[PDB]
Amino acid sequence: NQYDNDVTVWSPQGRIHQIEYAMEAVKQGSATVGLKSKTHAVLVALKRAQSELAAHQKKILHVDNHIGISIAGLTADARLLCNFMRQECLDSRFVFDRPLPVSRLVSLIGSKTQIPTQRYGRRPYGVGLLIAGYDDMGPHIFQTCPSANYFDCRAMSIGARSQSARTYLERHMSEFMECNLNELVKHGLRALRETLPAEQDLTTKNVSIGIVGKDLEFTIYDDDDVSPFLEGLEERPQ
Amino acid sequence: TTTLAFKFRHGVIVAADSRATAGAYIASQTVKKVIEINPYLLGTMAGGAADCSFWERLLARQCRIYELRNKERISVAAASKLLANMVYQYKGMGLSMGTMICGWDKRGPGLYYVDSEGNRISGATFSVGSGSVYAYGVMDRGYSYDLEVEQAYDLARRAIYQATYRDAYSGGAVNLYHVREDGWIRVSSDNVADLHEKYSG
Amino acid sequence: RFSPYVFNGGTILAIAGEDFAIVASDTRLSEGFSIHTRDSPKCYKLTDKTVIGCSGFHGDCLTLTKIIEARLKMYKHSNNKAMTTGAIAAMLSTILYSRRFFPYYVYNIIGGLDEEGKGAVYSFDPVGSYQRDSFKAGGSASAMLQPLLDNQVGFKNMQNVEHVPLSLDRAMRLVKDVFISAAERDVYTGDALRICIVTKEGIREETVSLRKD
Amino acid sequence: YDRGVNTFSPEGRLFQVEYAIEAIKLGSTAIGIQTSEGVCLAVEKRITSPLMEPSSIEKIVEIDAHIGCAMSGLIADAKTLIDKARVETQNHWFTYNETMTVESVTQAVSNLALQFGEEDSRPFGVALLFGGVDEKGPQLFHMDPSGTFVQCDARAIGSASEGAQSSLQEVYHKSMTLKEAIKSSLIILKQVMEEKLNATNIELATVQPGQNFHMFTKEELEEVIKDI
Amino acid sequence: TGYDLSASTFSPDGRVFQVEYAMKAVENSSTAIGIRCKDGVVFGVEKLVLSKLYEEGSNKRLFNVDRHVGMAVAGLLADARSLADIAREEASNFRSNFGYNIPLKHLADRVAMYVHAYTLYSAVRPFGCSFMLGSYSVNDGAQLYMIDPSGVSYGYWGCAIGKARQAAKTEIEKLQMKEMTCRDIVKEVAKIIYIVHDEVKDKAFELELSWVGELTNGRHEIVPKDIREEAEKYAKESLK
Amino acid sequence: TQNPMVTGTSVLGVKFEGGVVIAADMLGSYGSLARFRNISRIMRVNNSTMLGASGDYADFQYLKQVLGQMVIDEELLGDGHSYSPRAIHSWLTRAMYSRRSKMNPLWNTMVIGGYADGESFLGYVDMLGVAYEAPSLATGYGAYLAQPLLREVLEKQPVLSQTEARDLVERCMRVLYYRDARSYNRFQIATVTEKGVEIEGPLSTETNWDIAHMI
Amino acid sequence: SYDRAITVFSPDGHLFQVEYAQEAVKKGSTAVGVRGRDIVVLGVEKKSVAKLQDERTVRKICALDDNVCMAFAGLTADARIVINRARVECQSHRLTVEDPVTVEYITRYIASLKQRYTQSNGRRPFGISALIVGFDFDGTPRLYQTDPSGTYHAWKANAIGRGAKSVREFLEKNYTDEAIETDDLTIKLVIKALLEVVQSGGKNIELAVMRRDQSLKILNPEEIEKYVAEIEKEKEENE
Repeated sequence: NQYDNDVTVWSPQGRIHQIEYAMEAVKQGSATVGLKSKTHAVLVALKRAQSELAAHQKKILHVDNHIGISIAGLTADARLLCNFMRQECLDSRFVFDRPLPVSRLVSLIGSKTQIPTQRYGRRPYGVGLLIAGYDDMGPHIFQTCPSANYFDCRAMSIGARSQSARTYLERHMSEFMECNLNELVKHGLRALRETLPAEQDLTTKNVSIGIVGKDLEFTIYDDDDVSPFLEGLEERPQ
Repeated sequence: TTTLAFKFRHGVIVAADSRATAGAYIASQTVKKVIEINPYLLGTMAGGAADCSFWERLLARQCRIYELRNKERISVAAASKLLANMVYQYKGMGLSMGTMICGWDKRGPGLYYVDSEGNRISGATFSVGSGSVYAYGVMDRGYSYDLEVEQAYDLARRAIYQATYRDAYSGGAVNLYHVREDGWIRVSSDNVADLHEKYSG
Repeated sequence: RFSPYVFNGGTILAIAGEDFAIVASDTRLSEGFSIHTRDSPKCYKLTDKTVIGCSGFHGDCLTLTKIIEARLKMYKHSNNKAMTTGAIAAMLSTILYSRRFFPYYVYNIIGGLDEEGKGAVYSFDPVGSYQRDSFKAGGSASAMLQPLLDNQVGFKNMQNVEHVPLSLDRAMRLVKDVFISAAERDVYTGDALRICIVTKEGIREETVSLRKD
Repeated sequence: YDRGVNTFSPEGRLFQVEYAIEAIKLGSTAIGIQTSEGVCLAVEKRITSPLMEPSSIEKIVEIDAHIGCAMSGLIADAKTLIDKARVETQNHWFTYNETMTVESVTQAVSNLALQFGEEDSRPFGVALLFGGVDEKGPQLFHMDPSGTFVQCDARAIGSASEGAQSSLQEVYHKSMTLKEAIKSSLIILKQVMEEKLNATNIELATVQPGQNFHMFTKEELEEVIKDI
Repeated sequence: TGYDLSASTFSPDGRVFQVEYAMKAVENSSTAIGIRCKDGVVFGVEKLVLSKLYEEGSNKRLFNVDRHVGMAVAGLLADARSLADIAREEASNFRSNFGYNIPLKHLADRVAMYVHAYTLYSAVRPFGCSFMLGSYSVNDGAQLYMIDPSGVSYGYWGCAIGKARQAAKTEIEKLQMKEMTCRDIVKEVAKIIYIVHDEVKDKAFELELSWVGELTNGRHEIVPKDIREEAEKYAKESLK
Repeated sequence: TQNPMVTGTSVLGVKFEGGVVIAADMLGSYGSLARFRNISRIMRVNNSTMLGASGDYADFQYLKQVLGQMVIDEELLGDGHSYSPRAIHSWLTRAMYSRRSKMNPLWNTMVIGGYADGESFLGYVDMLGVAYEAPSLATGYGAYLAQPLLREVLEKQPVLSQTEARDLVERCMRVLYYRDARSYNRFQIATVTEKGVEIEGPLSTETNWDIAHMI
Repeated sequence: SYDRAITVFSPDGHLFQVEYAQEAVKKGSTAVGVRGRDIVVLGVEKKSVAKLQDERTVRKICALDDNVCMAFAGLTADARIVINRARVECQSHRLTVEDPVTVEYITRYIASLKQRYTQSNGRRPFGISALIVGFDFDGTPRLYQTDPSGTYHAWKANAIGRGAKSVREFLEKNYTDEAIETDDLTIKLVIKALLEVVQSGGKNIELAVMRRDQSLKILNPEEIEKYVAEIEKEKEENE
């Protein structure tokens, strides 16, 4: 059990346990769900609070005019990768005078997170990125991991008790591709309402929805353009 | 461009014109030259706009930091010293800057004169700019220490009128600031043609 | 030898009204005794309430435009709000002094609304001072345009002429007439006119041609 | 085990930030309440000696003309972060002619609340309360050593903060007034402090939108205490 | 054993266990083979979907380093991504300083030295990757190389990296490797990948094939596998 | 570069309906000596855009090297995204501007012609970073000489065909052969449509000298 | 957890090496410092002559400026370094803003130096604690103290080093507002503190004053003998 100390050490089974511990550090964030149609990508997260009187820690943060990320886990590394993200976006915006393709940005994220998982003196980033964007070939829903093994999907959900969300995404990923924004967003919160224990319901002030569209700029929403999204639901089949 | 400043019994009088040309062409008529650093310090704009504006804004920053660290106002000589030490680090690289620092002290009145050449000096009266010599003349006619308030106002107003009258590079609105013990207050902003109609007879 | 600068010229006007800031410019981009194009608008829409004009050396105009756009996005994406007009003015002044010892050969004029909803024209200089004035003309046609604005906007040197506030349509026809009258005698002016109007309802534009020589 | 910052737990977590949240608790208490009329703020000094000069111990310091502060625990980082944030406000004012809003202030602070690193130092040991008046009226913010920064309506820090939060949630609502909130705060203070409440124990800090300058009460504090 | 914390330390019998433990980290990784015909090299990777969440077209282990060189990695994916970036950088330096396409021997030697330098020092770990390198040249023919986690880099006709490292090359060597053009070798790689592990420990895998040689005129790309659809109509005829 | 050694000469480029044609000649003059009378002065970038330059030929080789590297990099990403011609224009402008800002200018005068996604593109980059779009570009002395022909016909007719544009390019190059001392009677035409990039061979001109029989 | 190193917190939320570094200060020589109305006064005990050397080098009370004074506890070498740095800082401030250095500024400097010196990488924090006594602003007497942590903390009277609990415990039931200084009462208060010392050997008392306008006065142990005699006179008058 002494091999389970530092990033540098290979295990005698080859499984570097710092990466697994970083994964479990990701698993203690808030629940969040990301999913795309052919034309619109929506990612919806969950807010949490320290007490009743306090405000709620926001999860969706804006990045760029067509790029928006979700998050889970640590907030310091979240804002650090936010700063790097915005930096790369405005750098390519300055040089090439174009919006970035999303895939090369996420490859840059992987190459950014590779070095702190290889040398000594820096920890891996406990991070829960769900990236939505628009290159020329439409919407994208990528996810990262603290092991930098970035994926592409069509409906992902990471965080705490995210598995029932994944089963819901499995049994409706055929249904997803055809619909417009409204019932897409309500499918997203029809994942979130099973990311919760059943004795309390998703209210206004605890949820956050971010849409990016092929002609629509990336926009965050909270409670007020979310009361149009929260109506149109039934109860859970109790 | 012609500024002047003199201190007396009831504080410090600061006046200047408002004409800032560009070569042989006048850019503007209402360039506010007396750069307000604080509610207790007043700086001027004497030769070059960018250097005066930038470095006095930086000095205002430094004064605010000094106050928030010591819970207490800075003195005038301190600020003049800091400005000279900041300006000195680009000597020979082509900065033109001849500003003045006015303010009320724990000692009372304070009047220093900071150059881009570094001529940080105290004094009683000063005058900077191209038509500054005209102001020197009429001011050192009218100068005393026991002057009244309206009397010093009329002195400064007459002085800037003569200055803008004989020099080509001066005119526009006549700013006139007055430093007190408690804080500075603008006196008036008067046009030259109004002064000509008023004092010509 | 290598010269770092070339005079491209151009004409920028700005009028701060009661609730509107009209900025207009021609689109002729020339060099020496040649014409490179007849469409290059000097106006740039920063926000819904701020339009900047940039004349002089054209490459520095492009570079400065892009840097200002970058820092706009930085402030917004950091602080959840757009800049004011004077905030952008102060930022531009800091930048122009930040390259003091290799100057931009660029005149700049920012119009836009204040936080009261009133016009505010912030002039500039190539080194980085500024002021809130009612009207400025930048570029080669500055001397051809300032005294007429003194006659009309400033109402100066006149007798028994009362002061009417500058309305919108009056200002528009004034801008058209000053650009015709300045294009007749200047060599760095013509071929179009890009008029930008900043109201409380967005940014309108309007294109008026000129004489083709 | 857990021995430094570059190592996680199996289940979570570090275990250095956790020890920072532990190290907050030794300090003195403080209570700030946001009211739409303005932000009130209170602290306890824990004065030891009569030779201990009371106005020399700082808890409420001044950042801007409308941005106050309160500190906790370790005095050291509570001086360091103040000396940074003052400069930050001045850089913002310098390049922008305006007042850096309180949320943006705390973003500037928490951009290096956790930049802790000895290579490529230790995490800081202070929780801070930030009050100020932006364009959106009054603001009250609560940060932590971990940078996990949020807005709070009425936050209580440091020692005895559990019952402080409980009895604070008993009294608070959204439509408070000012003077009610002031006396409501010092009631909670003299239910969590140990000594007698007097002119030298506590110090208030009230910033109003029309009374931005001087966010402070001096020896009218005596009159406010004697009204209970 | 014990004696195995630092990557800089030796053992009392003389080997470095960090190198060893990193070598057998790729043992659990997916099966990736490669075989060259007389006028080209064909890659093939047994690639697996996790459950239902993927998009059939993400995280492709068939990289593409240069215009005529691409990788077929196996092991830790992100480390392979970084190694691919290093190789792209090295090829770009060679193109910029000498004006022509990199010869594969020199490229493999530079990359192997880079891997070796990561095996040396104590601050860093050895790589957890094992990858394939294929090329084609009109003046050189076809070259197929191979890089272990340690950095021992030499050449093959065929190779296999993954679980079935022996279990593929038991029947890779019974191929008539020389006398075939690569369009036969496509369905050969198909049947080889399709033989190992259809349903036993896992559920579903999926086939990618990279493809270089004379037929692409020196280009390196993935096949249009769906064109001529060579696997499945032959894979279902290889179950009997 | 302070002193340009080996200059090219004027480069002509003009849009038409769904394409852009560029043609520059093949002369490598040094001083006044036409030392290199067979060189190529147009790079065929990947599939849409296309570059033509004047000035120092070595700097053009350097930019050829760097852009070929960049295009090969993006193609080896395999993501299906290429550079727009306008992105190329932007990058080249930024590169030239940063190069002159360090007082070591690249002595060049470049034209970027590209056709991408229905819209033609025709861009200009100067040594000082002066850059713009135009329906017709002429570099060097061509801006003095053949530019009025382009601006005459484009004022006479705002759109063109490929045939009309090619003929107009031929006539302008003939004119440049008449009264440019740094001209040569061997030029190559480059053309981009949506069918790709195509470089024509070293064409020549047909001259007239019947005025010489007058005194 | 454990006392090594400086960086890592305790499992119950403490820094050990700062807390252990104060024991060095507590295990050193004793020195008090008081401010009167116009005269400020301090002095170290335990001169501790060893009969075979001079003591003019071992001086624990020095000055940085002509307005400020020093005093310390803990080990001597750190005090030497901190004082030699503080002099340079005082002159560098004088080269700036032309005021005499305010005592608050030099205490902020020393505490900040020690603080960023504490946070850093494996560096041994200074095991001293200074007394910084000066009257600058309109002759207002001030005296501040430091800590190995680096938290300056303004007092009206002070006691550090050995037995400092009792040495300060004397100061409450002696220190009145009344009156005032009255420099003789300030001196007699210093004499009561020196007689209140842990040993009060009679000859090992070395006290130095400043009357807020002059320079430092080093006293003479015949005047102090008359002071001890008149203290004994008042003690006999108590009977």
